[PDB]
Amino acid sequence: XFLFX
Amino acid sequence: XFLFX
Amino acid sequence: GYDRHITIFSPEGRLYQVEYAFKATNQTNINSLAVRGKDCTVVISQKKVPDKLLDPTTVSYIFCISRTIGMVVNGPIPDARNAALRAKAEAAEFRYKYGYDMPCDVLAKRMANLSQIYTQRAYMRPLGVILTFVSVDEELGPSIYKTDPAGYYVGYKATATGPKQQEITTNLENHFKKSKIDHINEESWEKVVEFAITHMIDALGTEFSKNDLEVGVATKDKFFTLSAENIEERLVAIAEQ
Amino acid sequence: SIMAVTFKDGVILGADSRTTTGAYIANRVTDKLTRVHDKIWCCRSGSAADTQAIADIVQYHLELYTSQYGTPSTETAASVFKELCYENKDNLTAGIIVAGYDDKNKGEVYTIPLGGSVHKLPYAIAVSGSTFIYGYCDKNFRENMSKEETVDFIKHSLSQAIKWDGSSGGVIRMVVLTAAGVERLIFYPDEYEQL
Amino acid sequence: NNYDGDTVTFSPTGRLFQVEYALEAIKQGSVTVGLRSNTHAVLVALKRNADELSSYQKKIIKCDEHMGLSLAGLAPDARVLSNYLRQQCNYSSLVFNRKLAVERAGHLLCDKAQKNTQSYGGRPYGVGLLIIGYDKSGAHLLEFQPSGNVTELYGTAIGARSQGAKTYLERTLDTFIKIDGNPDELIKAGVEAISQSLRDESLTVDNLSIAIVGKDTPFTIYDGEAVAKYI
Amino acid sequence: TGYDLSNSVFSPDGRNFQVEYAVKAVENGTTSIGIKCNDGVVFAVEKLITSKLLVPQKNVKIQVVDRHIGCVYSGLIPDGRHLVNRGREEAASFKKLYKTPIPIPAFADRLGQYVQAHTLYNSVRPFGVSTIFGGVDKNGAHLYMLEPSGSYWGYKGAATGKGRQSAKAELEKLVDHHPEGLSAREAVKQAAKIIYLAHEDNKEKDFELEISWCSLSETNGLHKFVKGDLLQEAIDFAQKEIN
Amino acid sequence: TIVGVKFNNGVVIAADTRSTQGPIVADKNCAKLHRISPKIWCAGAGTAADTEAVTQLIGSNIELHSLYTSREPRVVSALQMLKQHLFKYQGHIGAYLIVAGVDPTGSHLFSIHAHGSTDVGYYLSLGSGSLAAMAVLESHWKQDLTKEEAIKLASDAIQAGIWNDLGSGSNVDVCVMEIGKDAEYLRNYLTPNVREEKQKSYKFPRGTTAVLKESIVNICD
Amino acid sequence: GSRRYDSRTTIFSPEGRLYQVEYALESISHAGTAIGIMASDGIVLAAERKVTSTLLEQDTSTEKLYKLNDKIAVAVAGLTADAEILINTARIHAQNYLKTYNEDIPVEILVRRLSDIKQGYTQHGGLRPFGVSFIYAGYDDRYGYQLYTSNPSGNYTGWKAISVGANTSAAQTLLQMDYKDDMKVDDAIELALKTLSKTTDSSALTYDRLEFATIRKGANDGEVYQKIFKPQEIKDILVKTGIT
Amino acid sequence: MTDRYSFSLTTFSPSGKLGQIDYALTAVKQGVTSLGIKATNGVVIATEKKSSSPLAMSETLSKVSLLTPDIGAVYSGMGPDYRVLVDKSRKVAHTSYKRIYGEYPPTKLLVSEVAKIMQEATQSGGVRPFGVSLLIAGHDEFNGFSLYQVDPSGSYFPWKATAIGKGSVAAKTFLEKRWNDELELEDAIHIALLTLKESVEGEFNGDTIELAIIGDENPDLLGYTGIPTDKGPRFRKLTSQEINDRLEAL
Amino acid sequence: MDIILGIRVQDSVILASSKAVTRGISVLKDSDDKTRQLSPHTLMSFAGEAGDTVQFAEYIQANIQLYSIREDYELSPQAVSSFVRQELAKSIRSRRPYQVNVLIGGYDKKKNKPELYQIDYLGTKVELPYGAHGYSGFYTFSLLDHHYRPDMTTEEGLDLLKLCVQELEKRMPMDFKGVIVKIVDKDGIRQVDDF
Amino acid sequence: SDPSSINGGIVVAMTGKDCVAIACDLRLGSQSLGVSNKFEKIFHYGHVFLGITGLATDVTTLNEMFRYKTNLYKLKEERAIEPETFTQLVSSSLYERRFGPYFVGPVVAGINSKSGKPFIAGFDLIGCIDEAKDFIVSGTASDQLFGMCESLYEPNLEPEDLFETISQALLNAADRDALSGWGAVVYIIKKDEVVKRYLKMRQD
Ligand SMILES: [Cl-]
Ligand SMILES: [Cl-]
Ligand SMILES: [Cl-]
Ligand SMILES: [Mg+2]
Ligand SMILES: [Mg+2]
Repeated sequence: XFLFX
Repeated sequence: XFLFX
Repeated sequence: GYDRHITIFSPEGRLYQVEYAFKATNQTNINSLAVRGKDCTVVISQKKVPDKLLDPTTVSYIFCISRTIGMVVNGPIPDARNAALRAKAEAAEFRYKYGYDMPCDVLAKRMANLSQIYTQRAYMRPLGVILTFVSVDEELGPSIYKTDPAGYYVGYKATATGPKQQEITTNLENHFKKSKIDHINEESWEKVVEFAITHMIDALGTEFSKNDLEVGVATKDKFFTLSAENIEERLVAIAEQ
Repeated sequence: SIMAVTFKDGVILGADSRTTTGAYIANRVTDKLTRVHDKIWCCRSGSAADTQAIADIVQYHLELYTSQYGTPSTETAASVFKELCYENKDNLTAGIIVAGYDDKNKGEVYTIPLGGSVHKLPYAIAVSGSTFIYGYCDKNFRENMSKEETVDFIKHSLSQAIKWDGSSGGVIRMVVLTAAGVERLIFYPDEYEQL
Repeated sequence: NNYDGDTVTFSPTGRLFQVEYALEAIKQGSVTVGLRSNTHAVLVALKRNADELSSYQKKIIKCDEHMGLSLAGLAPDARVLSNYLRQQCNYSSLVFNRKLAVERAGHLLCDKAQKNTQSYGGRPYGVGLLIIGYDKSGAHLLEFQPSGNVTELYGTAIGARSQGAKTYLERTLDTFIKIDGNPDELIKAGVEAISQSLRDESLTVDNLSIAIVGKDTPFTIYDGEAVAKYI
Repeated sequence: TGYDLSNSVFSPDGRNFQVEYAVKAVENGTTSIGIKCNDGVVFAVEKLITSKLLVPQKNVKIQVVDRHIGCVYSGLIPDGRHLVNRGREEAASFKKLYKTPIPIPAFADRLGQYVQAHTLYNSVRPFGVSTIFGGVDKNGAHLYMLEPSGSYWGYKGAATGKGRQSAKAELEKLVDHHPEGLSAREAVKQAAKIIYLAHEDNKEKDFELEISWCSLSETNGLHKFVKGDLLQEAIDFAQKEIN
Repeated sequence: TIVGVKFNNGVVIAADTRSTQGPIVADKNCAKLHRISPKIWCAGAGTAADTEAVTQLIGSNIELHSLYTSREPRVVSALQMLKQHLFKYQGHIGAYLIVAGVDPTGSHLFSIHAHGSTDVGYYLSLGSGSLAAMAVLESHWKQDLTKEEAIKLASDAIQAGIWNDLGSGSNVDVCVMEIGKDAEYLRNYLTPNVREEKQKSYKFPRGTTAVLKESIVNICD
Repeated sequence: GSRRYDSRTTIFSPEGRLYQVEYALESISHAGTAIGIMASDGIVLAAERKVTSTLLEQDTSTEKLYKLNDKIAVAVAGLTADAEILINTARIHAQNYLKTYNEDIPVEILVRRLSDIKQGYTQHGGLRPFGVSFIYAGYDDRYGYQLYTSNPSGNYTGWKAISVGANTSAAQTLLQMDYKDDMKVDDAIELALKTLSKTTDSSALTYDRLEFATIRKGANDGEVYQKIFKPQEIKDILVKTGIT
Repeated sequence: MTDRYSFSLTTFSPSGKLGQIDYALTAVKQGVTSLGIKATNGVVIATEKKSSSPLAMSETLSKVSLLTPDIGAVYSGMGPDYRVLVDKSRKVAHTSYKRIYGEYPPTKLLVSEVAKIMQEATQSGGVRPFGVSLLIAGHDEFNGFSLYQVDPSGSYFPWKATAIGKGSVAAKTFLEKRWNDELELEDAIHIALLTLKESVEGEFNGDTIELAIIGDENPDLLGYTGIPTDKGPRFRKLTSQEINDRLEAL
Repeated sequence: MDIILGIRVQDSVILASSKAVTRGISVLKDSDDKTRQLSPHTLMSFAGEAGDTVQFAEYIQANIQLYSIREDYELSPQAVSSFVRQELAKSIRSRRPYQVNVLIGGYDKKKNKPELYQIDYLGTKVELPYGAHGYSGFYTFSLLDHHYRPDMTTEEGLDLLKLCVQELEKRMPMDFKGVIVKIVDKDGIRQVDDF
Repeated sequence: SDPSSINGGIVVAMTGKDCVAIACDLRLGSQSLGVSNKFEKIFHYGHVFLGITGLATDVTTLNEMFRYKTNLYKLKEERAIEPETFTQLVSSSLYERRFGPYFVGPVVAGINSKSGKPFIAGFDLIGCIDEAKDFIVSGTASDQLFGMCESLYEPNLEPEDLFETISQALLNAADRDALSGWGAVVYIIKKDEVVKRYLKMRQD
């Protein structure tokens, strides 16, 4: 896998 | 993780 | 003619059950009046206690919906209390969900939308009540919004409801033609109540004792009803002028 | 570290300002004293999320109660808190102290600990993540104490907790509930540390 | 007339005609008598046959060891209400280790009958019941009507020509109330009572139905050769 | 027309004829009264002795709600029982959430909203009872009377049933002759008298008197039935007044 | 790295522009600043899909609420709706948001955690770079900041995250919400990480790749 | 209760007819005429718009002719609103079949299911039936070019040429007179227009009062094209056949 | 208790008429006149503000409603029925389109969804049809400007220009004479004000007339800057002052 | 339920399926037919979890037989395979998934072409000249990659399958008690009586 | 037991001057076993191209799903869906299955028929959008593709040049991944023509 700042 | 005195 | 028994269209495009719900409005034979000040909104209603056995403190058609919103009802007390409990529930739920006090006009719209459903759904009858919502809104200032069994609602500079509504309406109309403004140019709410009572006396042609009237006042961040003694003090001021 | 103390004129609520994630202080100026009614307030310990969700619901119930039945008792507020804490004990980690002022009943303090039980006490102190202390200087507390004495008593008690503990810290916030109204007090570290 | 279509409609004089029509089913039903002393409570029932080849419709239903009723009107409705009473008697035993009070039995029947007189689609019950029992406050006799009205009585009768037996019990009140620790004599008074509601037909061995409950007597029903003694 | 055949239908007048028809059932019922006193309320009811065969004292019509509220009604007795059952659920759910026993005004609206709900749909029948109820709460003594429409008000004295006009007249005299207030023990005796006077409108069958009361001083704020010596003292007082 | 800074006549929120799959930078220039409403903006950290979805859903419901009430939406409404939604899912929706905006009440700055806790602050930081950002905010924040001072402080706090946090990088996005003015969204406000010229061009001689088959694709009706 | 106000929409007459179905068909008989004609090399759909106004936007309008998929269209006669409910259902059923089998839905299967929905409203639910008759024009690899009609009863039948709505009696006699089995699409176009031109309640048949569509194999090699005619394309075909 | 009305209150009469739809249209006929005109570079929708009382504040009651930034709606008939339809229309624009495609629906498709809600009130159990006709004016990138009428039946038709309610027959005749395919937006507003003066009897000014346009994008009404693709709403409600300015040169 | 093979030749599809049914350390049966006829020109072989295999096969058989009666038409092998895949693709996110792997061999009478489809328990569909499920593929795929020619006849295809079965008997640890071989061509489905 | 790396395979998309390119390998495996060398991972709905890597059953299921949704879109809207709008639909549809997700890495490629602007986008399995000027990568050799693309890619390449760049990016990435290869397809997409080329690569 997921996109994750 | 979660916030928690 | 079963088109007169439920909320379906008659051949001439009318809803008779809605029209008859309006006639139920005047069953109590009580007249209400609402006006706006600079800082306040005042609502006055006739108080009639015919039975001697009644506890007069419990005989009221003015309800405290929220802490800022007040609501006077013209119609039978069962339907009045039905509308009151629902409005109280709706105002509380709004504050919980959206994190700010429900505005007077938004509650009015919500109750009007509920009233509209009763005119379109057959199993539910319309409530035989006209709801007059008053507050000092934090955005719009002094506010009067009135709902009816048709699901109609609108804002008012001032308004009147009941059997002798037309007489009170024209009395207020004539004042606003003269004053040339949308409100009662008065600092204190005490003098706005004195105006409301004075113009009801002139319109109906009847005098009032402390027990013949019921008064609700909306200020910034609270709506409250006056006691018999609060009204009596107010009636003395009118008489001494 | 949170506590509520009943005194002559009403009741004082006090707490620290520190919110922790692991050893990181997420908020060093947290307001742990929460209004559920004009003169009914609560101290929140345990999960920040859980205590906020509960306090928001209790405030809704008391607002609705006030509309229908007029001003509610502190006991009523405590009952609503317990109901939410007891029925949802499996999914909740909230320790709450309820403090309120009635003109009839004066200052009342109720504690809802992790169990979801309710206890009415003259005063309550919870430290180290919702650990209520019995005793806690019972000789140090007397009934019908003065407002200044109560403020001094809570200020000292919380100061000692902050000193020994790392969970507690920042400023000391207090709320005074009396017939007069609501007063908010704040004490900065430089004042309370030299105690 | 216009106001008897359903149970959800009042008449202009404030009557519920569907309930009044249900009450009429009871008057058509065969006579049954109830009476009690301080020690015992008795049910006497005149059973009705379709013809000489048929059996005689059973009128008396056991609800617990300490309680049962006799019926007059729609038998299937008596089965529904008696089954409900059995469950409430049973609930009381299992949950509270407590024999259900005859008064509470009455209150529960009343509230069940009432719901069927206020809701559209449903109908009122078409049966009257005489409930007898012995609980912690001694002997009891109840009269149930499907209007929901339940009444505690020393004696009564329901069904066709019930007025005859009801008049007798009203006269005999002072005599039969004091028949304490004597079952047979209290039944005899019940059989002499139901005899005042007979026309042409008399009490035979397979016609008469008796039930009794008391201090040291579980609710037992007597039929056939067992009621020959009382003819 | 046909506006009276279905519940929740407005007539051209703006009336619900089915509710007005339910009132006729109430007017047909036995007399029941309520008297508000210094520190509580008194309830009394007329029980018609249809037959010698009725067991005296063992057909109780007055019902308790929670421990502090009394309820009496005239009309369809089963409809009254249905309403009290609902009242007990409402009082239980209030006490469960808010701890405090339900205030009388709070309780009054709970019955009010429920009865009013039975005038909103044609699938239901209005209640065929007027209910006189009340008790003692934190704010003192409260007496209410609730009608098939859902309409209710606070009362100093209340009456409903066949002998209501007689009872109302006798209640109006008490209010006038006792402006500073009536005591609990007095109200019990007066209640007995008014039922005996109201029995003149129902004098074919003889009757049995039944009284209950809630008083902060006499019953400690709880609902109790008037029995034994105090009941016989009230009957004797009423017997002396008719003669 | 996302920050909120309150100033005299409004609130300013800033964010970095790095999106990651494990240790890989998936997007060198992604937008973490969301418009909930014209004058209510959101900075999102945590699960990228969750922050976008939760911001769009509340934004949609706020727009409908605004039409119904005929009023400009309030930040507390967005805050209340977000926290109740996030609480319901018990932290399974991994959205950590900084909510700032101007409404008729005034200017507001809030933070929301995935479990549904909210705080109020004059300056807030969230994400992996929160500690680097907060160090700058704690060092340089003062009461009665001007707009120019608030933008500089916010961008400096993001820079701290970009340089010192491996999770944060690329450019700085700022949104300025001032009372009585249109919210101004400064996309790529700073671009301090520009790829240097490549030493060589990897453009291939045409025909370098071996082809088995060719065909024309029909995309028309 | 509510029993008093129930029309009982799903009961038999003493003669064994369905009241609401019969009255729905009476409704449809007042609707603009729709004609389908099936040729050896395509299908024509022609429909008459209900008394057009001069200020009605003709070019961006859809009243009579709707696309179900790339191979199936319908001509509507009755309540447009009712038709659109059923059309969206049919469009979904077609895509459900394509998703399941990776094959375009055979015409009859789509027709049967849409017809079975109408049937349901006549046997249970206590609701009014759909006041709609459809002409289905479609192509599949099994039966080739197919014309069907369905009506509120849920009954459907196959046709070489058919009309629904107003003046079907007159229209069916004219089609039965001039139709033959070895007919071409261009011939079927001329027949459809000539039939409407004679049955129409209007003074003269013009482009602005018509919707027109053809399903041909006019595209290159074994593929079907659906042509929903533009206003200018109707104007041209109306001059070419010599009606204006 | 419970909704026992699970059967249709709208049925076919022996003549094939749907009574309740016919009667709904009669209610629309009694309604106050509203109209719509489509120009080359915009669309105008207008109606009279029939004030129930002079004490009432006619500003609070909005007969012309924004549905999306590029779509507006006006009505003739029962106001309350319109108000709940606007609420349902705004919601369905989000739930069944914007939350799926991330853009507002085109005019024809939102109209289609409103039509569907009104068709359901025609067939569903225990409900009467909506007693309103809607005029929905809108713009979208691929269809440009468009004007649609929606009737109680659920039927909708696209119009170059039309009118509904009290004086619709006369109003439609007036529009037929004045309308051409070369009309600029200002010309269509002028014609709209001329057309509406015929049907209005009492006072005719910016306080008794409600008028909105679908025209050019309004950056000033967007509420934010920084996204070049977001250029602002095409729907604009004309002010009391803006209407009075165009009544002088009439 | 171990060995299921499939070879698509010029004019037919050949399915080979192991005859052994084993539970524990006992071979319960040595004559088991791990195939169902879906339609006159479509055959499905299956292998996986006990019970699930036959239950799934018979369920598919019933649904295709129902379609055949309703439409008086034989669904194409492509259509049957697409239906079967969708049923398995539903199964994998069910409470209890079908653990069944299938080969679908069919002759398409419209195209006059044999077709072999390989679908695993996840609903992973692929069209192949030959295929297998389980550990059989590990030996047979490389063998078929060598000796398979696309224009082979049924007799050539059977000899190629014998080579596959002989390799499996030599190198596979378990005894699968030989294979039942079925040919699907334009004339329908027939079983090779001796193998 | 990691859904995304059972079947294996890769997709890469790139923008050029008035053109986009999308490419994929043809391998479908069951872990170590190669099953099919004809498993195309690129589908098109009108002029919008969708590549999908990950669990093959979900690749097939999502293709069937987006065909369904775009077919209904075209019937109602009366026009083919655009890349920008289709991207939002993929995002919506994936996040609908947030707590039971499709194990896929979809890639959108196409030219807006109105503006003529080249468009590419990528998604995670729960539908977060990665919009990029340069290139998008997906699959078991995503790390390898990121390396190739970041070094080989330059802006505003002509169709004939862009073909060479994306081809070399895919081929050299697939050769360093065990679960990718077994053939490759490259789509070169211009405003009103689309060429599809099969690449010769090592079959191991
Ligand atoms: Cl109130
Ligand atoms: Cl609403
Ligand atoms: Cl907190
Ligand atoms: Mg109705
Ligand atoms: Mg490789």
